[PDB]
Amino acid sequence: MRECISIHVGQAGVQIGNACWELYCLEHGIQPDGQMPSDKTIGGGDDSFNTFFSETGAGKHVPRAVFVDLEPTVIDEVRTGTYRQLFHPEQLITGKEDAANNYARGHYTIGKEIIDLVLDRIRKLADQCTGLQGFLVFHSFGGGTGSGFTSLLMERLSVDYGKKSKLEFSIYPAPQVSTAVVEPYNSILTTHTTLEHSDCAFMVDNEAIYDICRRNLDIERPTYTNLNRLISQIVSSITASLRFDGALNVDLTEFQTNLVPYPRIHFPLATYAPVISAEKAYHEQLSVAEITNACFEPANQMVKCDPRHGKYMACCLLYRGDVVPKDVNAAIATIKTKRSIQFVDWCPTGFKVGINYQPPTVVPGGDLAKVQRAVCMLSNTTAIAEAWARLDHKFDLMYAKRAFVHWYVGEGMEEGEFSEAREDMAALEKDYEEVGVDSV
Amino acid sequence: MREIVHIQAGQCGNQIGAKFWEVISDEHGIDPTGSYHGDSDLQLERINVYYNEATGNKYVPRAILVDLEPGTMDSVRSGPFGQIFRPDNFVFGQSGAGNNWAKGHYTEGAELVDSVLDVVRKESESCDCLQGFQLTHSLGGGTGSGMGTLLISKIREEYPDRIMNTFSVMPSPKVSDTVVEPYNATLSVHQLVENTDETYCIDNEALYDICFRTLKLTTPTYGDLNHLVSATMSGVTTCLRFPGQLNADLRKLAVNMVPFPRLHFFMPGFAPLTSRGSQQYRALTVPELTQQMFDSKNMMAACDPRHGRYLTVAAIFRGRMSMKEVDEQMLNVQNKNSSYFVEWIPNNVKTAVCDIPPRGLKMSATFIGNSTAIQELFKRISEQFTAMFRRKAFLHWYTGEGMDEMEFTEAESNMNDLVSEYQQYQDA
Amino acid sequence: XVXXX
Ligand SMILES: Nc1nc2c(ncn2[C@@H]2O[C@H](COP(=O)(O)OP(=O)(O)OP(=O)(O)O)[C@@H](O)[C@H]2O)c(=O)[nH]1
Ligand SMILES: Nc1nc2c(ncn2[C@@H]2O[C@H](COP(=O)(O)OP(=O)(O)O)[C@@H](O)[C@H]2O)c(=O)[nH]1
Ligand SMILES: [Mg+2]
Ligand SMILES: [Mg+2]
Ligand SMILES: [Mg+2]
Ligand SMILES: [Mg+2]
Repeated sequence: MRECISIHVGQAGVQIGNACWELYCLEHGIQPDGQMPSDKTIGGGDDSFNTFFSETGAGKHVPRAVFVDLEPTVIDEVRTGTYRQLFHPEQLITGKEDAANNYARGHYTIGKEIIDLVLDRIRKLADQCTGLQGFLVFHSFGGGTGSGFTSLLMERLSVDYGKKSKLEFSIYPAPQVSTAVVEPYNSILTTHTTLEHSDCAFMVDNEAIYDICRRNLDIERPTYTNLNRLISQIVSSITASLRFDGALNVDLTEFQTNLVPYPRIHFPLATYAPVISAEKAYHEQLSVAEITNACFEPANQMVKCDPRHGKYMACCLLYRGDVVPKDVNAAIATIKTKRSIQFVDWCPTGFKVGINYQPPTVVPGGDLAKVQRAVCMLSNTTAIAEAWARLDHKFDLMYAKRAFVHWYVGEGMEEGEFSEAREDMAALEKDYEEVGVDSV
Repeated sequence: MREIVHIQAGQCGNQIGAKFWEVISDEHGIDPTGSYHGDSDLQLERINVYYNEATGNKYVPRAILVDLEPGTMDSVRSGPFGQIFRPDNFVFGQSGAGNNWAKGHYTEGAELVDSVLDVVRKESESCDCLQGFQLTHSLGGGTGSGMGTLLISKIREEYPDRIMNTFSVMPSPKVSDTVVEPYNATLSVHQLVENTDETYCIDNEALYDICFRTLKLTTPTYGDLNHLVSATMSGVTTCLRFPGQLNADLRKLAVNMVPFPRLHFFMPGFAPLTSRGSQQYRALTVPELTQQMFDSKNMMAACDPRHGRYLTVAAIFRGRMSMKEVDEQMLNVQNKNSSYFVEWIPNNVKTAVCDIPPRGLKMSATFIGNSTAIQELFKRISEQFTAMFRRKAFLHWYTGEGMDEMEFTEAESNMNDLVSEYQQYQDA
Repeated sequence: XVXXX
């Protein structure tokens, strides 16, 4: 019951998907061949981990997921990788020619050739669900597949599943590892198209993750494998409430209730702690009080925004590991005193807290220290609008000269679709401004 | 006027409902399997009020357990007295209500309400003479709040001449961080003003403050909060459960406590205040039970009774004590604090004395006051409500389920009227 | 505010 289907679109989506499902397996004691010695419910189960994993007669625990890409290289590595046995081949769907960092190709030219097959395979997973909760969609803003095809799929999913929840994990572009000059274009297009089809979207700013890897883990020049392993920990925190359950556990949908005041204001800011190396973590244990404080340090934010210059509309704390109510309550009391944290006048100021006693694990050969307790804060701040602004400015500079616009028109798009998408973004920035204003 | 049908809806409802049955079962000498093993025969005189009888003379609670998710009810069924309840009287869905009044009252709950009323009907036919119903639920969630009020409205349709009683847990930011609870509560109040005869306002703000300040619990748990509710529920229904003279049935209670149809929101108090860890070796004196039971610290509603006036009061004393001395101390409060009692309702304080004391205590006192100070509670919720509604915040959760802004405005409007009505008689 | 039977 309350199953959750993950959809990994494009390189970023897939590779992040690898990190996530590897980590999930380590958290639930699932071997790379799908076998799980803990589970005595053979062939079936009602357990908490069954929301992300189905079971077979063989005793094999299979991810409720789909990997889609318009080009086989990345998914091929999955097919031949350490966790090849974990999936069924029909779950790994590849094209031949990618979208060439072109939204139009991902949404139309190439995407249309594969959209039916994907939906057919998504449908086959939905039939395994006694009560599907919704979908999780991992994708990049900048890629042609990650942007174009994702929008197409999300639109199609709204039609085929009505209003079942659709959550995004969106990789926001960063220059340190950008692959295309037109990523601003693709970003604004996918954001506009998906906006009314997404219930809640967690933006991951690569520059932020790049920064954190460099600063807190002393990684000289972070790789995708570096960023993914950190990102996975954060995704794991957010989905922990769905995959585990205890008395102090608060379901993600409860957090979602607090975090979204209006359908369009559905972009929460994530801040995770502790991100610490094994060298620093040795002989130094971080308390509930300590990690909680880190959540309000912008250095630990997942998107590069400044909540100080913005106003808060919600604050959730997703604790995991060795955390007791007593310490949490005292910890927030401190921050209520030692910070100022302004809320908009129309929202209450309480912090919705959840706790999963299941501690954070770490992937072997990983960079992160294995800590006893960790926390992820989900906040709805007006500062997130800064992310739209930086991206909208990059967009504006190129569209002013219609730079690169011809690659899009050639595939079938119109200039109207551009200005339209950009106007929605202008409205969104305006919306994020409106909510911050005081009442009369 | 004999049998009462109990119902408990949602997480909060089933938790306090279960604890309530735990307590009175012990008081009436009924064990988890349902057999009787008690000394006094006072325990079995009015046992038929809350329990049915079966083969082997086993006693089955007249209780219906309702929820939109199986969580709490699976826990109750594996709870202490879990196997006592009629297995068929478990009526649960799977979708959940997501702390949404709309889901509970209009969509997810409407899909389940008919099945519940089938169990209500079956129990009501077993009755030789039905008084009415008592519901236990929170107003802050979705199931108990939304579906609960729906069941009331539907039950009133099949049993309009019966009495509708409720133990309604009012929300407080001191206990829950869910932002939409003020919406749920305001919507529910509107329903309760219209369709209940008696409502015990159990305020989580009070229960927390009591646990933290008086009982000195730095990290109060739901079990701590419920120990208070359980104690209150036992006391408030004592006059119903054992042989007595005053407020011996729900209608008589309503006639004594409710001077006006809408003003039926009672302020419960209790003494001595107790925690599951507290020792309570020293029984209190009758004067002590009295001074405390009227003390704001002991009120379960988090209202200052000195800010309003008592329209009516019911006081229940339990345990072996000087019934003589009870009258003197009761008459003492009235004559000492005569200003806080309305003059246009002579002798508005009535008292009963039951000999059997509550579990673990030798002397206990329970308070039921229809104070006009209860408005402070509704005023609190009203402010939390408007803070959000003026900006139409979080309404999409509700409009998505089919509701409209107008229905909020009307609920807000009606509860503002209630506050003013409580104020009209406070200056009389 | 964290508050379990
Ligand atoms: N964090 C993270 N970001 C990635 C990863 N792979 C690609 N990206 C980001 O994704 C953006 C490019 O989009 P991709 O996902 O690579 O492209 P795609 O989805 O395969 O679409 P096309 O190749 O154009 O058909 C760049 O800005 C990268 O920084 C990854 O493994 N981890
Ligand atoms: N006293 C008490 N209050 C509770 C309990 N459970 C939930 N609540 C309160 O009820 C509100 C949430 O409603 P809940 O019963 O959980 O939702 P429902 O299942 O849809 O009815 C919050 O304001 C909580 O403080 C409980 O066991 N005891
Ligand atoms: Mg690619
Ligand atoms: Mg199983
Ligand atoms: Mg709940
Ligand atoms: Mg349904």
